[PDB]
Amino acid sequence: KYVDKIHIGNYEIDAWYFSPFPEDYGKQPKLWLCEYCLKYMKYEKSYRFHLGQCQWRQPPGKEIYRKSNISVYEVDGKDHKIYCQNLCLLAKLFLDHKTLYFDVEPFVFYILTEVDRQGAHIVGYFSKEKESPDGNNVACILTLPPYQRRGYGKFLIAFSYELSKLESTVGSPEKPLSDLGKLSYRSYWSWVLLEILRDGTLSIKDLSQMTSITQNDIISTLQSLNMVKYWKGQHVICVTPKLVEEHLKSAPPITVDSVCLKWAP
Ligand SMILES: [Cl-]
Ligand SMILES: [Cl-]
Ligand SMILES: [Zn+2]
Repeated sequence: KYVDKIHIGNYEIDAWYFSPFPEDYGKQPKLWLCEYCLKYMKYEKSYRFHLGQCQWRQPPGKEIYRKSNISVYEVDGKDHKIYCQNLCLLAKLFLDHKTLYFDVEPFVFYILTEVDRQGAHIVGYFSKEKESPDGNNVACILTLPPYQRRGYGKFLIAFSYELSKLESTVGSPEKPLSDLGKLSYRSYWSWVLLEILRDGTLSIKDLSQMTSITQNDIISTLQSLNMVKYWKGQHVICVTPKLVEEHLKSAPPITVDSVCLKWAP
């Protein structure tokens, strides 16, 4: 029997996929997680004990972003092998895919939290290879189910590209994306490109430099917006400023503010 339900903070969440917690953890009805340290437990009683004992009120690592009550924590999988191992076991419940939980050292994880008087509550995250051969700025990304479709996912994407901009480099997420992933990326890419086309003869490589979005990713977005033509084996941006505004006017809640970022490579 696999883990099929978890309790974390005040949420219970049914599982979507196999996650390889140790066998005897699968045995139990629920898995219980501390929402701050992400320790997993077998019973409500050991859960309750831990709750009144645990001193953590936030993720470990560095708070590299604070706007209002939104915070992002940078955790090095080398500094905190266990927390990150726990994070990955948690994420694998909802990511079909994921392939890596135990080897976490090569990764750095970014934890989105929304803060109240009690502490900083994890909402989603994205991991990132410290050194990427394939140029992926986002190894795995996810918003916890009860928080999905509210702009947190798109906030994370925005954020992963802000880091790329500060590294003066372009990146794409590692594939395959989930269907929610595809949608969110295509939506983010669209918004960013349309917003910029509103404000005169930019090349695709120019757009690529400004946004840190790869050329393939810009091209494929522009195709779906119907704003690129094919000429002699070359993708050519064909934009009518009345179809930019036209697309914008058509049908995120939370956005990355470069000022409130506290980072450097
Ligand atoms: Cl659920
Ligand atoms: Cl305990
Ligand atoms: Zn804890």
